[PDB]
Amino acid sequence: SMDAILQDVKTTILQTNEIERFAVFSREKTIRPRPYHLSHLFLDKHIEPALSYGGDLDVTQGAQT
Amino acid sequence: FLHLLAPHGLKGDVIRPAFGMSEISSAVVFSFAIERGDENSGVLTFEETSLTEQLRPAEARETGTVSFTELGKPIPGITIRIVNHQHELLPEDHIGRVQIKGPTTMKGYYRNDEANQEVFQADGWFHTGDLGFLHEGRLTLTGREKD
Amino acid sequence: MIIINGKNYHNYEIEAIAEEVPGVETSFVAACSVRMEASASDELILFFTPKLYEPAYIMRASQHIKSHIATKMGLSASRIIPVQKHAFPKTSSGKIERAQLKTRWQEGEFDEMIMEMDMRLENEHTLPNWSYQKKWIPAPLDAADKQIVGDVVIFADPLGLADQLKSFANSEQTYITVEPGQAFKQLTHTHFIIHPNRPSDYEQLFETLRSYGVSVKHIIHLWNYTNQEDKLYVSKAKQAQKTGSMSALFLTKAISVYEEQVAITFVSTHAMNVPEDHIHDVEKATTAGLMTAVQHEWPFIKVQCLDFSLAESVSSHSHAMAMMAELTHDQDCHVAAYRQGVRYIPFLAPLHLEKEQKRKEPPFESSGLYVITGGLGGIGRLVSEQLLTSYQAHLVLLGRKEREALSSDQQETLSLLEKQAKVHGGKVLYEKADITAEKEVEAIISRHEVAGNRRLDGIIHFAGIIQEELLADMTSVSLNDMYEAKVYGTIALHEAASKRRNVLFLSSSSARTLKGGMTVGAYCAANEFVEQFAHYQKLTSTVKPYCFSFSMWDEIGMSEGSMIKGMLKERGYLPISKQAGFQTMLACLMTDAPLIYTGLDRSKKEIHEMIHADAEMQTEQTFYVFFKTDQTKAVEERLYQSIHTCLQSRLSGEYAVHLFPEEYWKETEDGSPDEAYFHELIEES
Ligand SMILES: [Ca+2]
Repeated sequence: SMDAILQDVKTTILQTNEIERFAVFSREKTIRPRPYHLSHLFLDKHIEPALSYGGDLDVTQGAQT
Repeated sequence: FLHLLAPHGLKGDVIRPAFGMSEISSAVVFSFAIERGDENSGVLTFEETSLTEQLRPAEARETGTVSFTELGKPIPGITIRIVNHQHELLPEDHIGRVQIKGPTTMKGYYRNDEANQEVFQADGWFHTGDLGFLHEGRLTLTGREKD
Repeated sequence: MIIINGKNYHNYEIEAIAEEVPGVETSFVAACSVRMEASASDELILFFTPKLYEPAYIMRASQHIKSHIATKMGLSASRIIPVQKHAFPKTSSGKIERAQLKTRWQEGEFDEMIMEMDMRLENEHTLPNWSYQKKWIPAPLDAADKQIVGDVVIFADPLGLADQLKSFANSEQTYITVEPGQAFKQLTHTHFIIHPNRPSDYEQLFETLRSYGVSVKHIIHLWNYTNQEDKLYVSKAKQAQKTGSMSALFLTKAISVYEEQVAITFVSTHAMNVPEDHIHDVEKATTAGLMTAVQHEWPFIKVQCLDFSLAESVSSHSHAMAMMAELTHDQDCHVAAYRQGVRYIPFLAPLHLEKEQKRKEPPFESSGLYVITGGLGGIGRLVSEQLLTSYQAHLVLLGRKEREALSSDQQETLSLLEKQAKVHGGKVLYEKADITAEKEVEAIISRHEVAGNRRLDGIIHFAGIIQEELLADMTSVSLNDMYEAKVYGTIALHEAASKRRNVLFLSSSSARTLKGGMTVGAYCAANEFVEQFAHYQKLTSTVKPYCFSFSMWDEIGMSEGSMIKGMLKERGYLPISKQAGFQTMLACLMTDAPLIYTGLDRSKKEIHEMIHADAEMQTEQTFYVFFKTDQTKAVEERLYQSIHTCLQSRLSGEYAVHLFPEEYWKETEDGSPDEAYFHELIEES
């Protein structure tokens, strides 16, 4: 019944006339549970110097020239 | 120097580091903690790995660390900072271009304008070109540009 | 024009290059930019429409575009947001209403599928579904025409179960009964006395039995088949070990050297906490937890533990009757529990954090008093950093050494926390203390309860050493060095939390306890207690516990010098990063589940056999189709729906159609489909 399905899919691929040659094969695989999305569990808000001064200098004391 | 001349009466902390240019009218920082007995006083050792990031202090090693002598705090009357390659202020421990401002800054190069555009970019903050960090509020030079 | 740090690009080129990518509908592409609140640069947001609106086709092209931009233009697209054709906004004049899409996206029409994309790639928003609970499920026994054929040793109980079991013995077998006492004393050739805690008396027992010609083929250990005591100090914990979990060590060590097959059978009362049971002598759990490592280290020693309840039941299924049945019947599962004359075995069941959620944010109070053990450990810091930044908590860290004697690696990771606390308004102290002393704990807590006028808000108990050591070399102190933190310490901390109301209790364990492990008897023995303890607290006291038993840590190193400990991954124990795990803890903390196993791949067999045991895994058939059309009428959508309609209600399983563009189809010369190129693609997928 498995390859019987494969055959009835090819005939379904021929239902569309715009396609004139194709190829189809199947695979069996194990599922890995879908992860969560952080938005679904968590709340929104959780998801989200070098400058030295030497000290003032009194420049107005003493010779200005 | 100190150990070889000590028997002749030179005291251990006489030495006085200072970083000054011609454009700034000479020294702008002074280090007083340079003792004979204490080779680490005024001397900062860091890991070579952290030179690009936050400097990580390290121990005296022959291959793997670097020692920088502290020049000291800016002089009474001026302010010093350091900037990144985009001319933004840097964090405490990151290395950057030393930039100095105060009343000791020259008028400007005589008959040379584009040189003025490089040195004091904006607000008279002078680009020394010397690369160094400013830790604890006391400047510590790392290396001059292209030297 | 759109700009990115360093250069700017014309959106006509971006969209034009993206239209080369197979599956991109021509002229339905958009390029924008936005500076997130980081403002460090401008990121490229990119919209497009696929010739098929189904995530397989989309995810296929989203990657192909993101890379094709990095190849041809030198940059990668931050996000790529798919949008159906019938809702792609354009003006009558063919202009692409770009600024509308951005504003339409910040509102989140495309959230619905930008999530479905995040899920399929297990993105930073993935939060894998890998957490389960232990659920006690009924499993009866099969009919058994086999009978016991051997001489049996039996460490007799004081309640009379031993007496019952002897009456069933066949006429050919001799039953050697052993009682506990002050030291070795042989009363008869079939009656003995030994000091349960002295290992010599065990090997001497068997040695003198080898002489008398008794071939020991079965051992029964009814020594933690006790009657209930309600007080639970630490002494009672230390003391019950020697009559129980330690005894099991010595007994197995002794009979292991003869290297002869033998059927040991431990028997407990109130060691396992199932639903509807009002008594829980949890101190007995280490016994059953240590023996997990036996069948791995000494394959010739079959082991199975049983737990019964003395909650009054007028011999509805006499303990003796069940006892015999389990002995004759092919030892299958390690542990089982008879409660009301009903055999139960422990199975796993997924947590389903969303559907079981009972709370929207972690249950930590803002500036609450929280005491932490081994907060300087890799997993402790994660929790300490959190309780100091996000919450501004008064933390007191308890270590066993003194501050000055800490690892230079630790003293730093503490100063970090001291600084990281000063700048977040929290406080963090450290105190040398004996985690094991009931009174020394209440004294040290009370002090911190008055400094800040807050009552204790929670205990986080991650302290623990690991020693990989085999039952062969396992000294009696090896265990008592293990129990110090994970048992005797745990009991002292709970001694305080029980005197307050609704205190939070966090506990770390391991999933090795599920199936057992070689050279980890000490680990499994203690962790089987910490896990079973959470249930003791929910039954005894106000405390609200959360116990995470993790599969693996990246703290054991991804290299480890033994990448064959990763082989344990191959049986279904994933490595979990700090963030991945830490995030899990929070998610679970929002669910009231008190015990939770995390890091388990329900795909791999060992785990799958723990959730179902009998039903086979579930397969999903995935069809792959390839294209070659006469005209250019995009039939993808018309075709997908055509195949999906042929499969409707006709497979009896889980199916999915996966479609490929036209411009992947290839043909070998001589007029045949290039099947080599297809079977190659399906795997690279
Ligand atoms: Ca195209």
